[PDB]
Amino acid sequence: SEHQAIAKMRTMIEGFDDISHGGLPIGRSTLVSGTSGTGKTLFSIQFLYNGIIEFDEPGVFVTFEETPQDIIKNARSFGWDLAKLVDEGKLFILDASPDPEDLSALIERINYAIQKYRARRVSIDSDAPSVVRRELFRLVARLKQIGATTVMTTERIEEYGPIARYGVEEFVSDNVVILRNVLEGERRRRTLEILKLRGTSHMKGEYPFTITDHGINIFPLG
Amino acid sequence: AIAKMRTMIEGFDDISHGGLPIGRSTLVSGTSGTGKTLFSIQFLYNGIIEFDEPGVFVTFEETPQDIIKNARSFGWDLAKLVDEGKLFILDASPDPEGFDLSALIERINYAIQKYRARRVSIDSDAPSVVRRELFRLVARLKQIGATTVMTTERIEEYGPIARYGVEEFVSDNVVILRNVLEGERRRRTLEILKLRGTSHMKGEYPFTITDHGINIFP
Amino acid sequence: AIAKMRTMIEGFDDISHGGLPIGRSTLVSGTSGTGKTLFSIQFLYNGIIEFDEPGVFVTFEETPQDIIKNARSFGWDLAKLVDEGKLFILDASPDFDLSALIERINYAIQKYRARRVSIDSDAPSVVRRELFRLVARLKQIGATTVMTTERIEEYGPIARYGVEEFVSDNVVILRNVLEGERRRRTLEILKLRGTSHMKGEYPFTITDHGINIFPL
Amino acid sequence: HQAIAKMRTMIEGFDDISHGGLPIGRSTLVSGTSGTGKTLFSIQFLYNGIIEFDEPGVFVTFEETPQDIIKNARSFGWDLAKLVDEGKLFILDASPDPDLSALIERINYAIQKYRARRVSIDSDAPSVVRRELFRLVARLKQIGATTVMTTERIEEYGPIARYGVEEFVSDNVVILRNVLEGERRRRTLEILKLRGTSHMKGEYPFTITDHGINIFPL
Amino acid sequence: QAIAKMRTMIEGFDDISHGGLPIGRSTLVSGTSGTGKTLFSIQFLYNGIIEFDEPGVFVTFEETPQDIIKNARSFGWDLAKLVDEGKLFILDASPDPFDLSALIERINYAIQKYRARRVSIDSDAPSVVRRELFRLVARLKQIGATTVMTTERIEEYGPIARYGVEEFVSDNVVILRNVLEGERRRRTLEILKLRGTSHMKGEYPFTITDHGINIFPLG
Amino acid sequence: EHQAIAKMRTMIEGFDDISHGGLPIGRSTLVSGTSGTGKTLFSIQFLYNGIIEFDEPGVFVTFEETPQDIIKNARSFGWDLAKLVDEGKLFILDASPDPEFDLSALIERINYAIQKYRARRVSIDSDAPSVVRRELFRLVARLKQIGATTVMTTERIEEYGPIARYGVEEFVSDNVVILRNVLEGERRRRTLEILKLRGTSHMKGEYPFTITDHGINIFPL
Ligand SMILES: Nc1ncnc2c1ncn2[C@@H]1O[C@H](COP(=O)(O)OP(=O)(O)OP(O)(O)=S)[C@@H](O)[C@H]1O
Ligand SMILES: Nc1ncnc2c1ncn2[C@@H]1O[C@H](COP(=O)(O)OP(=O)(O)OP(O)(O)=S)[C@@H](O)[C@H]1O
Ligand SMILES: Nc1ncnc2c1ncn2[C@@H]1O[C@H](COP(=O)(O)OP(=O)(O)OP(O)(O)=S)[C@@H](O)[C@H]1O
Ligand SMILES: Nc1ncnc2c1ncn2[C@@H]1O[C@H](COP(=O)(O)OP(=O)(O)OP(O)(O)=S)[C@@H](O)[C@H]1O
Ligand SMILES: Nc1ncnc2c1ncn2[C@@H]1O[C@H](COP(=O)(O)OP(=O)(O)OP(O)(O)=S)[C@@H](O)[C@H]1O
Ligand SMILES: Nc1ncnc2c1ncn2[C@@H]1O[C@H](COP(=O)(O)OP(=O)(O)OP(O)(O)=S)[C@@H](O)[C@H]1O
Ligand SMILES: [Cl-]
Ligand SMILES: [Cl-]
Ligand SMILES: [Cl-]
Ligand SMILES: [Cl-]
Ligand SMILES: [Cl-]
Ligand SMILES: [Cl-]
Ligand SMILES: [Mg+2]
Ligand SMILES: [Mg+2]
Ligand SMILES: [Mg+2]
Ligand SMILES: [Mg+2]
Ligand SMILES: [Mg+2]
Ligand SMILES: [Mg+2]
Repeated sequence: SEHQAIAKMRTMIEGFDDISHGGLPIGRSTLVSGTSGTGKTLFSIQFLYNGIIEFDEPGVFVTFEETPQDIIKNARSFGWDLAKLVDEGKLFILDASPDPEDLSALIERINYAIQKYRARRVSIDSDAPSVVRRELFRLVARLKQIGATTVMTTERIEEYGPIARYGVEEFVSDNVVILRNVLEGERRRRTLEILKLRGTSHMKGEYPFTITDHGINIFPLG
Repeated sequence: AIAKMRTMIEGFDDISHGGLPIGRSTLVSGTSGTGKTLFSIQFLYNGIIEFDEPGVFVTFEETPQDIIKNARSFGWDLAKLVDEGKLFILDASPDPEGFDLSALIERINYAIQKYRARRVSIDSDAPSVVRRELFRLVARLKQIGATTVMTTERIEEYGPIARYGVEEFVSDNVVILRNVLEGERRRRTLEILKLRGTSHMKGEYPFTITDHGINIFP
Repeated sequence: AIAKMRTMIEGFDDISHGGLPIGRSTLVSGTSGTGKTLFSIQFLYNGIIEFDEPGVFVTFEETPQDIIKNARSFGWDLAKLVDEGKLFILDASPDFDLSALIERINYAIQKYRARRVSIDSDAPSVVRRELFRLVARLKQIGATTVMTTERIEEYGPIARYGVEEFVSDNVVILRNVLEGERRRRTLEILKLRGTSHMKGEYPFTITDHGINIFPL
Repeated sequence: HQAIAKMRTMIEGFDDISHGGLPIGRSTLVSGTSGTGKTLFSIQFLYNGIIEFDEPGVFVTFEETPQDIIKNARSFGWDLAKLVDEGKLFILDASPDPDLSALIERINYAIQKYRARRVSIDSDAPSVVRRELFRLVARLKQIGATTVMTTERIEEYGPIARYGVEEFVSDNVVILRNVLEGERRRRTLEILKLRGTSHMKGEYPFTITDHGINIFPL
Repeated sequence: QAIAKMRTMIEGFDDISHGGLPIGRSTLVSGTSGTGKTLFSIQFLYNGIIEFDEPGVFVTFEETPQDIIKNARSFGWDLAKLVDEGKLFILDASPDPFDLSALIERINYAIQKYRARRVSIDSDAPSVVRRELFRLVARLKQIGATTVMTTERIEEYGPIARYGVEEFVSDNVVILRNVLEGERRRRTLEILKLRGTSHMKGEYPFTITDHGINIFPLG
Repeated sequence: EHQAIAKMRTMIEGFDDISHGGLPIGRSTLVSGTSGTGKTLFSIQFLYNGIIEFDEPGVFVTFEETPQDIIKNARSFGWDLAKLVDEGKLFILDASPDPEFDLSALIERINYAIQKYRARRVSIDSDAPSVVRRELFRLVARLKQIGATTVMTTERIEEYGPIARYGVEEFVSDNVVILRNVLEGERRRRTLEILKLRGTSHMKGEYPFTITDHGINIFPL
């Protein structure tokens, strides 16, 4: 797949690089939306982990809720030692999680981390729609200027309803991935869809995946 | 990887691949009469009986006397467990005559140390406020090291996980109890929707409530 | 294991495995004309006639006179029970208001030595708060209470404000379901805290003798 | 066993469905979507009282003018103008020019003036609508009027009326439907509720023809 | 002395309505986008002029007269000629790229000026909308106009019009639908209600042709 | 004039058949769709074909995507827009947000570009409904005065719900096209529908299409 306009970097997540016809568009952001426990955080961690392990590309993980400590503990579920990557300066977890007890400043923290750690991959996890739209638009634009390739996760509450919470997120993003966890006849089945990738082709519709001891495994069928 | 403690609730430790994640909170959501209080009581009762692990039950609606009375239908002598100092029922109900999260936490905390409890149950208007408040309760409980069941309400069997559409997102673990109409009959089911950082069986599993509490069939 | 009082409403004590738990409140919710008031009235009437248990009926909209006139069609003479001091109808109907209501209810309960209470018919937090306090106080008093509420759909929320079923000990749902062009009445005990009951919907009719439920 | 007395509408089929007609001294809510026959039912009620039983009636209108009411009733061969001339029908015009306490006095005055037994009324907090409609029902009750009051609704199988409260404050509720299925319309009438008395249940098909409403109980 | 009807001469419609539109009254014609509302209102005036020499007033609130005229040439109708002959007046109430009373006075003036028998009107609180519409309807009735007034709706099988009140202050209601099923569109017309008179019930299929609306028998 | 409205060919395969000749001249066509339905692609292909096939210059007005991304992404369809910009055949007007709105002023700037580049085709890409309606009405009217033939895209959130976002856009527009991206049985199917063209005829309902290395391809029948 060399005849496409947009250079892509490989997630090395089994099956995803096939669905995306080469990986995530470089220097752009990809929205990854899903209901609770669909694998958003896992996808964003796996993106960073693979970048470090496979290509020695440093990553920055920005967390807004889960603590770094819990992110690290949970990744051990997959045999990933993120503490060691942090110790080696290859992974930086930026803690923006609220005190257990603005955006401008946040963006500067991110930029600082990206420069300090030489980061090539970024993951960001995770009331007026128009305000959300402009703020997200601003975040996306700043990351692009910096040159980062970014996964940003968002929540949604229905498997076949709005893409994210505010009805605007999918429109200001260059790339949109939807993780679903569909309940039918009392069974759950996980799927991944690439809804859009601006300027390039991709496989369409839903593709099954599982979450196992090895992380996400996606199965393309086309 | 995260360790789990056995609930000894029949069938549940299979569905959860070992029980509830230790040192974390598990959200248990369901419409009215789905078995939420029962699940949270059975969690502490089995902790005491099977493992000599004391428990703290935090009630916001039902009086301790009613919690005790309602458990007799299952042959659980909760009055005896309270008399022995193995179960503490913390009453946080608003007295019909005459909210601060930080006070509750300290009371829970001292109860935990006083009774040397390993297991806690908590039973049970801006979504953004709810989200932040729940996030703080979960964090503070985690800081104490308590393994906690916390129940919440929902109003549809196949709609939102909880009431404000945010509860499942700040919870580490989520269990849904349903009570579904099948023709004119009801069918109860239990689902483990998610457990962060660990594995579990997927989808719904039928259960019944009997004289011995919750009985699940994987 | 918990003591129940018999409603003597045909079929209902079978569905509730012996009647309504004594000293607790039971929510009875339904759309319009589902039989809520009838259930409430029958609960008190049977208590008086069969068990000499006095009752207090609390009405918020229907006048005492219409309550009495409507019951008359079931052959139930409520005016006579009121005359004998076995029934008190408390008129709360229009031209903490709650605390004033509670005190009035308490007084009637003490005065008439009532064992049974029926209460016939905005922000969720406020509703939940007020209702919880009403229920808690009746419990302290030791009343066994039927509390009716409205709902607007047969298979939607239990009651109007989405909280009523969560603060009640017991929940009964009266439905009047349209199937094709025919109506079918059903009763369901959704929940009885601390005890067993039959599950799901059971058909009933309303006749000259009141509610008649068939649980088999 | 003392029955609720009823007065016959002589609307064909309806006195079978209602087991004798409308409850005397009370108000019956007649609700439906646009063009379901609400006004027709309310007029046929008054017209039949006058012609069959020599019971005069008051028609209270809030939007259609008297002249249009009269004009439209000509469709069915009824001469309302003549009945107004004879003092047997009074159309009370409460329609706006291109409050409730005042209206009630107006209606009471008209009832007393014309020996009227039958009244038809044709036709934003839900809480205030509820309390206001309640008062209207109550004062009509004291006068001893037997009243048809129409309301609008916007869905064939949605709320009984517009504000989700009107059915709960009415003693009696009739629903007129105009159901669209597979490009064809079907008129049905349902008596949902009559407090204190019996009635047939569910929907009964009807047509509107040159003779007004014809209901088919079989 | 039941209410009489004026023929629309719209193929199929006068059968459905058992004679046409009730004279001296207003008929609501509601529909989703591109359902044929303007076409119906224009064809009503056009046929009145061509068949009965009854002059018409068309009141436009968005579309310019120029575009109304231009679009009607799709059907082989020369509205510019009819305006020039004084048979039709297109009253421009469209805004430059609200007082209902003033509008009503302009419509009355036009009806008197052109001796019009036929009028088409194309096209925040419901209580306000209800009151204003009722006023407009009442005033057109006192004038003696037979009126078609179009309204928008956003669902094919949802409310009649946008505010949930328009169908209740209208004497007459026609619904145009453009139903999408299995990737194909089907146009239908329904007479929902005609106060004080009879009409056929349910949906009737129609097409928009080079010569305007054609309505066919059920099915 | 005395003729029914004339149309300009889009040369988008299959579309000029569906529209019986192309887009109505001197008017605006709304093109609405959920995310990634091909709205920007449709609006670019309209300008691109105008330039290449008829030497009709074009103005593209972008409200969020930067000109440089518009140009970069169009390379996916084999089009060199930078070359067209260099030759003065295409002008991309950047109305996108400074990362850290007066439609009347914007309209005048669109007019400058239209007059400067002698453009015949315009594409515009892409919360009180009364306010939306009035502003959209004024934009449509001013474009019609200028005489431009315009594609304007809008967003929608459901495949079979509202045409656009505010329930008014499809009513003030002369022409409406809906792009859908329907998910059934885990597969997506793209369709195009011409819902309405005031004053002229068109085929009805949905027609399937794909996006290829040569742009939009609407299947026959
Ligand atoms: N070793 C494992 N084997 C199988 N499944 C696992 C394993 N570890 C974790 N999981 C699953 O992965 C899910 C967690 O995925 P996450 O990426 O944390 O979800 P999420 O979409 O970020 O959800 P939130 O943030 O809690 S709403 C758990 O709910 C389990 O189903
Ligand atoms: N060479 C290609 N072959 C096949 N599909 C392609 C190709 N290039 C792009 N696409 C598709 O075109 C889509 C982008 O189309 P656009 O016109 O940008 O959609 P859009 O409706 O404008 O979406 P927005 O503005 O991001 S909401 C991508 O999501 C791909 O699916
Ligand atoms: N001995 C028993 N046998 C069978 N079912 C029982 C028995 N005891 C209780 N139950 C059932 O258990 C239900 C009570 O379960 P709970 O755990 O109190 O429900 P809950 O979900 O907490 O409901 P709330 O708090 O009132 S909304 C009752 O409604 C009965 O159906
Ligand atoms: N003698 C009777 N025989 C048969 N059915 C009767 C008789 N009396 C009343 N009914 C029925 O009982 C219904 C009234 O039941 P209620 O208990 O008053 O209803 P409800 O749920 O309280 O309704 P509200 O308060 O008006 S919303 C009537 O609508 C009839 O269908
Ligand atoms: N002679 C007739 N033959 C058959 N149907 C008729 C005849 N006269 C009137 N109708 C029908 O009766 C309907 C009018 O009934 P109404 O009682 O005015 O309805 P409505 O429910 O009061 O509607 P509103 O007030 O306009 S919302 C018309 O729409 C016709 O369908
Ligand atoms: N010659 C023609 N042959 C066939 N159909 C035509 C012809 N001319 C126009 N049409 C159709 O008529 C429709 C326009 O009808 P209108 O009366 O303008 O609809 P409308 O309901 O008023 O839409 P608005 O006002 O834009 S929401 C177009 O969308 C075409 O489908
Ligand atoms: Cl899985
Ligand atoms: Cl059970
Ligand atoms: Cl019955
Ligand atoms: Cl009919
Ligand atoms: Cl057609
Ligand atoms: Cl495609
Ligand atoms: Mg996560
Ligand atoms: Mg409980
Ligand atoms: Mg009642
Ligand atoms: Mg009427
Ligand atoms: Mg139009
Ligand atoms: Mg775009």
